[PDB]
Amino acid sequence: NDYCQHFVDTGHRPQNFIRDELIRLKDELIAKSNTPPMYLQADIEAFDIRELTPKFDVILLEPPLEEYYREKCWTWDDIMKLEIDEIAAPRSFIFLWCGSGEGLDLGRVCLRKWGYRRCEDICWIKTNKNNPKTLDPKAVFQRTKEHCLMGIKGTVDIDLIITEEPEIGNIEKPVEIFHIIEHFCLGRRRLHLFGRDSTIRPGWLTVGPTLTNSNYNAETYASYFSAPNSYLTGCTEEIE
Amino acid sequence: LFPPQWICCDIRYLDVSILGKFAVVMADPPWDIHMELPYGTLTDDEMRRLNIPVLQDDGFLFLWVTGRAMELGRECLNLWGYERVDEIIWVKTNQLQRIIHWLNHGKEHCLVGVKGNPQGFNQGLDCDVIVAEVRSTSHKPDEIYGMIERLSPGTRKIELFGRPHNVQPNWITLGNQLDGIHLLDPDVVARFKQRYPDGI
Ligand SMILES: Cc1ccc2nc(CNC(=O)c3cc(=O)n4ccccc4n3)cn2c1
Repeated sequence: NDYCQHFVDTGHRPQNFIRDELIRLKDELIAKSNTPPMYLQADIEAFDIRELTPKFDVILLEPPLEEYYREKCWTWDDIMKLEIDEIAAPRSFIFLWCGSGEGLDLGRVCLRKWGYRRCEDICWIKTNKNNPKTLDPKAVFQRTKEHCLMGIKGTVDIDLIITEEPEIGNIEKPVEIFHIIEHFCLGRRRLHLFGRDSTIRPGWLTVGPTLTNSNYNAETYASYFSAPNSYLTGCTEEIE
Repeated sequence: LFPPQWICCDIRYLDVSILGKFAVVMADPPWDIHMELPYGTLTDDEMRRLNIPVLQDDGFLFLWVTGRAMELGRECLNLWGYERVDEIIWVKTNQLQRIIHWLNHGKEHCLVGVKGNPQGFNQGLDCDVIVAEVRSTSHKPDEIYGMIERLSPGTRKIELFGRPHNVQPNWITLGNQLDGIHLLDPDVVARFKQRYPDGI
C-alpha cells in the first residue's frame, strides 16, 4: 500500500496508519532518585546565564520559534547567541528542539558552537487522525513533524515520538521527550530552558520567562548533589 | 525518451556534462560512515568533488543521509550550491505497519535541496513522512518516485548510485552495479558517442 498516494487522495498523513520485558523498575528508580522540582522565572535574553549553577548534566532547550505561531519569538540569531557552553558540564548532553525549518541546519550550528556532536535525531511525527494547511514559502512538502536534536560533549528507546497534532496555537512539546531523556540515565542536574508552568517536573530545573512563580536557590539546588550524590546516573538506588 | 535508461559506470570518473539538465536529482550515496562496510564507499572528498552543479539549473536535489552523513551531506548539499528546504523521513515498518548508538533508529533521512528558481512544480502535494515496508537492506521505498513525479511530472530526472531496482521511467540511473549501458534519448546517445567513441 502506497500511503503517500493515499494522503494525496484522502488527506490522511502516512503516520496516521502506524499501529501502536518490563522496564518499569528503571522508572521507580528515576522517581526515587529525582530531586524536588525547581523553577525560576527569567527573561533569558536579558539574563546572565552563568548565574545558573552547578554545571548541568543535561540541558533541554525549547526556544519559542516564529514557526510555532503560524496562527516574544526567538530567532536562530538569538538562540545561537546563548552562552550554553558556560553552564554545561564537561561531560554533558543537550536536547534542542529545532522545528522543521532552517532550525534543522541552524540548530546543528548551535550544537557545534557550544561544543557538542549530534548523536541522535529525534522526530516528533504528528498524526492528523482527528482532522484530515499553510506552507512555508521555500517548503517543498507539507511539514508534519518537528525535530529534537541530541548532542553530547566529552567522553531501549526509539528515535520517534508519534502523537496527534496539537490544536492550533498550542505549542507544548510531547512529554515523551522527557521519558526518553530520563531513561538514558545521564545525571541528575537537568535544566529545561524556556519551560513553562505546565512543564515543571520532578528531577528538573525549569527556567523560562512565562513562569509565574520561582523557588530557585543555587545553594539549595547544589545541596541535592553534594557528596555522596555527586555522580548518580539518576537510575540508581539512593545512598544512605 | 520516457522509458528507463541507465549507465553502469564509476560516478567519480564519468563525464556527467554529456547528460544535460534535470528537474530533479536524487542520490542514495554509499557514505563512508566507517563501520568497515560490506560495500565500496566514497571518501568524503570524493563525495565533495562530485560534479553535481553541471546537472541542474533550476530544480531539486534529494539526498539520503544517515549517521554522520547528516552533517556531511549538508556540507555536500551546500557546497554543490543547494539550499536545504525540506527533509523527508521514512518510517520503517513491517508487513503489519508496526515500527521495526544511544537510541534505536526507526527512520532514515532524506535532505531536500533547491537550486536556482524552479517553476511549475506542484509543491505541497505530499507530506514529509513516508511509511513503507523494508524490503532489502540498503534499499529505499518506491513511494519516493511517486512523490517526485507528482512534484515535477514528465521532467527529466537523474539518480546517482542507483542499483538495478532503482531504474524507473523518466529517469536515468547511474551506478556501478548496473547491467551496462542503455540509452534512448537521442540527444544523450549523441553526446555519449562524441565523448565515448569506444565505450569507457
Ligand atoms: C545506503 C547504501 C548502501 C550501499 C549502496 N551501494 C550503492 C550502489 N553503489 C554505486 O552505484 C557506486 C558507484 C560508484 O561509482 N562507486 C565508486 C567508488 C566506490 C563505491 C561506488 N558505488 C548505493 N548504496 C546505498
